[PDB]
Amino acid sequence: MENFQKVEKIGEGTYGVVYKARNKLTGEVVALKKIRTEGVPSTAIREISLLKELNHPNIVKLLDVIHTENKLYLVFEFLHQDLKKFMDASALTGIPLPLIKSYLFQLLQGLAFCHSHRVLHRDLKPQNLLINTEGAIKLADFGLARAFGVPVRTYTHEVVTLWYRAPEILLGCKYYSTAVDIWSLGCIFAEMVTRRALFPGDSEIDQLFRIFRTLGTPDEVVWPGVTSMPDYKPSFPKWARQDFSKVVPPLDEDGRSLLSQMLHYDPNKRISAKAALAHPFFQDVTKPVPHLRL
Ligand SMILES: Nc1nc(Nc2cccc(F)c2)sc1C(=O)c1ccccc1
Repeated sequence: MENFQKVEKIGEGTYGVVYKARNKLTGEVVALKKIRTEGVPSTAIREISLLKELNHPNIVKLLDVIHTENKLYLVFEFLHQDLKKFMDASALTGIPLPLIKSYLFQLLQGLAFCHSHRVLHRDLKPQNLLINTEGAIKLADFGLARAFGVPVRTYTHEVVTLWYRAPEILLGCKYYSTAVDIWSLGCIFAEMVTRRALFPGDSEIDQLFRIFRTLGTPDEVVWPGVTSMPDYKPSFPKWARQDFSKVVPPLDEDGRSLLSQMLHYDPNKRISAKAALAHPFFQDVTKPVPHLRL
């Protein structure tokens, strides 16, 4: 905009580009997301204006939503680094378990809050989980298709990552439930632990089949109603479930039991954020500070 000095380009969000910007007046540094276009939705700007009130310590504060000149801007509090970068930076040594646990715990608190307020994230991934020097981690870039919608792309040819997508979405479910966020977070939890993406699919079917190869092809026994889902084909290959200890070694049994509950096929059996917070894995949770190189 005119009231900002784009310092650098933070990246390519989910509907537009994101910049680190400095408010020419308050001097405050913010993250500015630009969005696309022959009018702009009205229902969107409202479901967006609802996010401004969604303030929580584990949710990136949305400062302002400015709609002008066919473009839509979202002004967010600026965080130092994203989890994707931090994980890559910690690839040789691995993120210490107490920090992995603290991050998982805080993200579940943030989700418990969003979900208790009927807001779903829908597109959780390391790139939109932001961390600071103080040990906090926050949910960002809520993709609420309940806002501008869930288009085919951001705004200009950019590959959408499917690695964290819940199976019910891949199977064509029309209505998402809060369970889709627990699934994505379970995938992120495993990735922090193992230092490798859990289900790195390169297409919707490959994503689906990678999940099936690891957790077993789902059926009516473990997931009632699955065979009646929109994109379910009786012709799907039938893989047996893999021993779970093979999935996230060397995570301890408390972590593995919580992960298995976050990855249940049936969205109704999948653990809620609220219950997850009570899991024994968090009995000794603490809040370590990360070693951040900014
Ligand atoms: N608040 C915020 N801070 C950010 N800080 C930051 C991110 C990457 C490198 C860096 F050096 C600083 S990004 C960000 C976002 O709200 C966001 C928007 C769209 C897509 C992903 C994230």
